[PDB]
Amino acid sequence: GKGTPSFGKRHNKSHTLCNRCGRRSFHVQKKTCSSCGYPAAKTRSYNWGAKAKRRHTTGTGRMRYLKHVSRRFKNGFQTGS
Amino acid sequence: GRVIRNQRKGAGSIFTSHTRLRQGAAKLRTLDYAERHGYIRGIVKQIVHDSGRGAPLAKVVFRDPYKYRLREEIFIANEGVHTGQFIYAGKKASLNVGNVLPLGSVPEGTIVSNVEEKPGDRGALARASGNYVIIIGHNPDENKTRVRLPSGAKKVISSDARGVIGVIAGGGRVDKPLLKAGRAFHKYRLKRNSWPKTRGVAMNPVDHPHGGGNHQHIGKASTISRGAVSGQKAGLIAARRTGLLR
Amino acid sequence: GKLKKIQKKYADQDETERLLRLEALGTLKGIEKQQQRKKEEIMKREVRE
RNA sequence: UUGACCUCAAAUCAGGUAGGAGUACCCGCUGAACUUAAGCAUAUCAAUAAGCGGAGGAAAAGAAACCAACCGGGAUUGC
RNA sequence: UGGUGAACUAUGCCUGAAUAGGGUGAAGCCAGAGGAAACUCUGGUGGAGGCUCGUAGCGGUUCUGACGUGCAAAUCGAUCGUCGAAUUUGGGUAUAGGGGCGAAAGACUAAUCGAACCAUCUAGUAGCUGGUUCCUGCCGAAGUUUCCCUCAGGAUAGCAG
RNA sequence: GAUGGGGAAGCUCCGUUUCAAAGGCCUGAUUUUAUGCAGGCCACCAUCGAAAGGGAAUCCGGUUAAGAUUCCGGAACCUGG
RNA sequence: CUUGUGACGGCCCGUGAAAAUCCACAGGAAGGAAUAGUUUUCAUGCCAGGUCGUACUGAUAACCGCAGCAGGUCUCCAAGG
RNA sequence: GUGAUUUCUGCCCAGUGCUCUGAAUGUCAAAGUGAAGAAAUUCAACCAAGCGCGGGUAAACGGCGGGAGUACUCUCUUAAGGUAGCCAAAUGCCUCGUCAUCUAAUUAGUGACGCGCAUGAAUGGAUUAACGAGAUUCCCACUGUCCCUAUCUAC
RNA sequence: UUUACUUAUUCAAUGAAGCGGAGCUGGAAUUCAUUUUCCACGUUCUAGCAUUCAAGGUCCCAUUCGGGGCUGAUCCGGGUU
RNA sequence: GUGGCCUAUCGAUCCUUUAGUCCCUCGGAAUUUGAGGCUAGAGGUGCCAGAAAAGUUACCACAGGGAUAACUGGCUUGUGG
Ligand SMILES: [Mg+2]
Ligand SMILES: [Mg+2]
Ligand SMILES: [Zn+2]
Repeated sequence: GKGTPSFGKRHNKSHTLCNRCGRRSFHVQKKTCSSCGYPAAKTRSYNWGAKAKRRHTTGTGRMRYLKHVSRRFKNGFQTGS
Repeated sequence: GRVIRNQRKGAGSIFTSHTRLRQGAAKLRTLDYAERHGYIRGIVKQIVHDSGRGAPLAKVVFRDPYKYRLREEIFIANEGVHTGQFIYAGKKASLNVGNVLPLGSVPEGTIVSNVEEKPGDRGALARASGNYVIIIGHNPDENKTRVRLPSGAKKVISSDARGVIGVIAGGGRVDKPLLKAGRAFHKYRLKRNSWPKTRGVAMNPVDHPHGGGNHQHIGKASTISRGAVSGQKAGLIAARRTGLLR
Repeated sequence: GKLKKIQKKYADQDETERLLRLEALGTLKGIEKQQQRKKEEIMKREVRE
């Protein structure tokens, strides 16, 4: 009974939500996220996972400060009014 | 081939010793000043059972000579020690059972136990139940003592090493048959995960050197060289002789 | 090379202990046999004479 | 006793700086096998892919412990 | 090559929990009797055992029953093994892929195991199988020679344009 | 599972009291006063880990379409000050 | 009958957690009364008790098995013959 | 490794392993030493462990023969020749072995026999109470398994 | 090949507490002139107790509430053993 | 008369080595060792136009094959009847 009766015993999560990415990939016993690598300082990325890099790279979010850097450069980082 | 069972034992994943119900390391009192210039008197408060150990332990209380407090040491109980007995530890201690005299100050034929190898490691030799060390001879110049060990070997150790006079309590245990796989289960359940033992000749050849074949047989000789490597040392390692002698 | 070994592990052996070990190993029997063979060689020459 | 020197510390001491992201191109380390040899082990793939460390608008290299053998040339880079 | 899994399951640890009613009647003890003494006998008491019949529970022997495009990628029915322990089990925790764990079947490691899964190298290689897209006109074969780890393949000569 | 350390080219690995100068505790004293200087005491030595282990203290009656040992009425208890 | 508990008895080469936390004792540091104090482990009296969860199912239809699947999934209460 | 108890575990160290505190130039690396050379280099001596020589070890892996004569004995051969036990056994080709028993009839069962293709002693041998969803044979009871089929209910 | 030496290196313990040398004070000791040495150098019927820079002695201070130094508890070398 | 009366009686590249020329080269210039070349032999591939090479799989896998076995059918009928 490795199929249907064994699927009834599944009610204990191995992963919960992660703090940096909100992914539900944070392993409870390992205390590590399997997608972004929290709590390591570097973010988990691999050159074989180029599509995953495309999924989580810069520009897939809000860019709350980086949207204005090109415009401030074009104006020359001016000050005043 | 796979990694065999005795090869897997050294990682210590499930092969660590079960130490939940143990009462502390049974060591001798440290050799500070009193034990090497005079003696010191302590008291046996209680004799208790140690989990996974065949011998009982003794809880001996001394006074700290430098601070107002009490020290509690765990000795291995000698056969004949009772609760409320005064235990004397030191160079000038009188020769009675339970006392912790150094080996330079006991005569020929003395039976001691919990013997230090070097002066100060707080007990190494003859600690299992019913075992003892006999003093075979002295050597004052180049101050050493010869001792007979429980294995029958004769060691030559320092005369400043200490030992508890008498034999370890709880002797004669292995004379009783266990009679039951349940009894062996409860015996090893508090020691470590090394039981039950599957024979390697009953395995598959991926799992052991002895495994495989259309009959259960070893194949080559079971005596293994000392220069063999891990994964090969399964059998009788470096056997000088085999068989039942008559 | 042999001397190094004897010093390393067999230094603390009383002669009585050593003799027992040698008998168990079977080294003693070999020494005796070698000597016996030497005696045999001399005996053969005498027989020819 | 007092005052130096040397060395080593402590401060939510005064002021600073490093980490992470990106990584097409750049500077290094580490490092395969599929494949080809009509098999295969040196070889090849390849001083490559994957992995790790570190920069900039370029980086690196760069003003000879050079090339030459000629009636000698003259930093580096690229075609 | 680099990562992800012990939510199933294997094993150890830590902390909890669960297990009707019967049968047999072990030590210890009490009374009576006998004996010269050792000690024996009889009647009770007591309630031992990896004992036994048998529920809940755990498992899965047979019908090679049902079903077999099923209720179900392993179930249903009857018959069964076991049922106070080497028992069953929750949660926490540890062991990760030539590695783990195994009362040992090459078993189990998320329906995947005589080496898991994911992505990349990778459009891996194939003397082997299958396919290969409009018309008309003209010419029109070979299965033979020699060499090859050659015998389902090539080179070379021949035949053809 | 950090730190002190020690490996590792490195991502990181070991170790958890270790070859560390590892800290805070009460009385106060002073009443330019702030909290130093009077003192004296103590050496564990991060932290995480149980909604079934340990653990301060609440019960009854009534009430809603849907909440209650939590609201209402009454009657208690514990902790800190 | 279910359950709680007490005093016992049997078993073991099995003798069947730890820490936070609270109390007591030994000790005698120090502070202390006579026109006055010393005591808040006695009684009464005063103030405050933050944050998050709290509905419902828990299974032949609320979970997992592609589903409103005869499967699987821990536990408490338990009337009469 | 073997697998409760009882009773035993015979012979063989030649081979393959394992192991010696033996004896010591046979094999004999790098470094080092010596000679020749102008030097690169060449040639020798010396030379650690391990091999090689000498022992031990079978509850280590394993092994346990022939030909004659009259159970016995002789001869050859080997490391030593199967001991105690057991058997057409789950191990026997021939084989449906031979004898007895069980039946009307038995390639099945059981008890014996043993030149046993190719049984055999911790590769464990023989025996064995109790136990077994283990394999096999016979007997009593019992029955639609069958002679030989018929009928009824629910879906 | 044997054999010193310790500071490199290595192992172990401790909250780095009693190391080494010399000296007292006793005992043995035979001294052949005066001491050569060697052992000691506060604890053993009893499941109590042992802590407040220590009492005492002594010397200062400015007496008072007390405070400090030496000794009690032998010197010397800072090599934790 | 350019081996055996005739028809069989044998071997590439790379590497090593020998003989000859004592000839050519070691590329800044020479001498001498050393090395590399040219011409002709030898060391050998017997699977003989010339890979350096043990098994097992009843746990097995892939690409194919009726070019190829284990059934029936078909031809034949030795053998059988
Ligand atoms: Mg186990
Ligand atoms: Mg085998
Ligand atoms: Zn994350």
